[PDB]
Amino acid sequence: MNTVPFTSAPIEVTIGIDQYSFNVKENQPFHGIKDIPIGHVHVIHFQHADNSSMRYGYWFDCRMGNFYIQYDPKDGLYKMMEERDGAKFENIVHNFKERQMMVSYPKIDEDDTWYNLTEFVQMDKIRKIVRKDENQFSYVDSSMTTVQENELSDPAHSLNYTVINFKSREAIRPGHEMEDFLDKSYYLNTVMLQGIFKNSSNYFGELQFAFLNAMFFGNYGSSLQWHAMIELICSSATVPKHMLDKLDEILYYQIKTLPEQYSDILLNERVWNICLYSSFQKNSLHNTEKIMENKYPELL
Amino acid sequence: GAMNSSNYAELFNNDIKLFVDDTNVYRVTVHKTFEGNVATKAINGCIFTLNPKTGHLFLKIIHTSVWAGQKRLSQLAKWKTAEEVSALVRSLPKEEQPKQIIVTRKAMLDPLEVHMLDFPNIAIRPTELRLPFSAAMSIDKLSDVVMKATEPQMVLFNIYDDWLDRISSYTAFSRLTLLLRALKTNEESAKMILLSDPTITIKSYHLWPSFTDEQWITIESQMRDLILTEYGRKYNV
Ligand SMILES: O=C(NCCO)c1ccc(Cl)cc1
Ligand SMILES: O=C(NCCO)c1ccc(Cl)cc1
Ligand SMILES: O=C(NCCO)c1ccc(Cl)cc1
Ligand SMILES: O=C(NCCO)c1ccc(Cl)cc1
Repeated sequence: MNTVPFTSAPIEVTIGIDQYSFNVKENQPFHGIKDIPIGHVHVIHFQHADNSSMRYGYWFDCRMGNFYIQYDPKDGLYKMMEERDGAKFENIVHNFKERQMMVSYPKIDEDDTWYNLTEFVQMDKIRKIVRKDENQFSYVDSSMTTVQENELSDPAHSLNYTVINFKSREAIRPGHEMEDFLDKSYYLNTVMLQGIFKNSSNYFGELQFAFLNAMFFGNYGSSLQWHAMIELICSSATVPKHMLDKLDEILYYQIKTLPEQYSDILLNERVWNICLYSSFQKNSLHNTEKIMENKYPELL
Repeated sequence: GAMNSSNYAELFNNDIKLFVDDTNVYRVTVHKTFEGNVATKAINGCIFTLNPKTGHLFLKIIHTSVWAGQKRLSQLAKWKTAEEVSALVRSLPKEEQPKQIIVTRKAMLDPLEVHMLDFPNIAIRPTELRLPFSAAMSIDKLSDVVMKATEPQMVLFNIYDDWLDRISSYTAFSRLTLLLRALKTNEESAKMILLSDPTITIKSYHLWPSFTDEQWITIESQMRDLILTEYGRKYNV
């Protein structure tokens, strides 16, 4: 069980740790989060009390280093930093744990919700999308645009998701125009799975990464990417059976976790009705259709 | 974007464009089977591709053999249309290729866009105008070449005959749309107007009669009259 200590909490902030969130008051004696499970990737996110604009945060894996959070009063945000002196870090964490100034990542017997949301998210894979090589953790905020959004303006601060465009020459074989447009299996299985991702594990990971960025940061580019990756599978007549079954499980947990009050904006009516009711896979997503119909029957 | 009454003179500027109408590509007769069920039998069709500035009509004839053993023919027809327009464009020299292609029905946008991905600089556009190009098959010479075709064929016409020698393309398109709108609302009365007089003939190389300027005013007046008598009878006026 690992620890993300905090230098201080000088500004009032709502702090997010995976699917959980808690409030810290201005100058409250808060010195971080302990008992963070090892073996899972994590996200620590931030929403200042004084400015609801700019949810921002850090994706990280405790196995890759000792990380702490310290407020920067010049740039005005909580920053993640790496302490390479392992003894100083051990010495600091133990002091905060003795004075009980750290909140504890909850440990309930009935839970696998974070695992189900992050099954194919990896820290090294994350760095291919969010480029900042000198750090082991990856910063994301609400406003970061995607490479594709930048095609439709700072490239260093972008989200490099895999571009998906259904009316593109990559998507459409010359002479197979109607076939490939109406049945996207070529684009899914050959262009994307066999030539870009390499395996479905990777397809599922970027999709999972896209959903969490959309949900935790309100990143419009991430939301577009998540729906595009769902739509490509559901618009394909030929999809391996194991991929359909996992997709159903993946989506089920995303819909289950989505805050009810943001469904209206987080879920694209057209993509979901098409996927559940018109597409080739309309009959293949039993768990997802059941939770969607019982929880958000208005969107449909 | 979409073409309407507000940007209507753009049809007659010097940017090459083509209208594509697909309403006569897939044509059938519905009939009863010996068992008392219903069946269709396809008949020859055509793509109506028109340059509104020059009057140049690229009539691609769609022979019934193109449907043999195919499924979902109304969907296929849109994709077959787009395949054939794309092939036409590619067959033209670069300086003759259109800058824009206007489809008369919005269901043609995605098929044409996908077939023209190689041409990113050609704009594929819809229109809010309710143009009467479906009545193209009420033109006797166009109907004749479609129904006699025994194989796929492209035939070229000028749908304005020699009118551009005497009137502008804006006026020529107006006259064409008026004639076609009349043919669509009552074809018999329309054709009686056009052909009642046995001394005005259609030249071998023309589609419409050789009307003098004054006779065209009379003709055009008679077509308006016909369109109003039925537009008003519709809603009893
Ligand atoms: O060094 C620290 N802060 C000053 C450097 O800016 C520091 C290091 C690690 C932890 Cl946990 C806390 C503070
Ligand atoms: O849930 C928390 N606070 C109360 C919410 O009602 C919370 C969540 C996570 C941690 Cl790590 C600490 C407190
Ligand atoms: O493999 C990925 N896709 C990009 C390939 O360029 C991937 C996998 C997992 C995550 Cl979390 C993100 C991207
Ligand atoms: O469409 C969005 N917002 C409503 C317009 O104000 C939207 C959708 C998804 C995300 Cl993640 C963010 C914004």
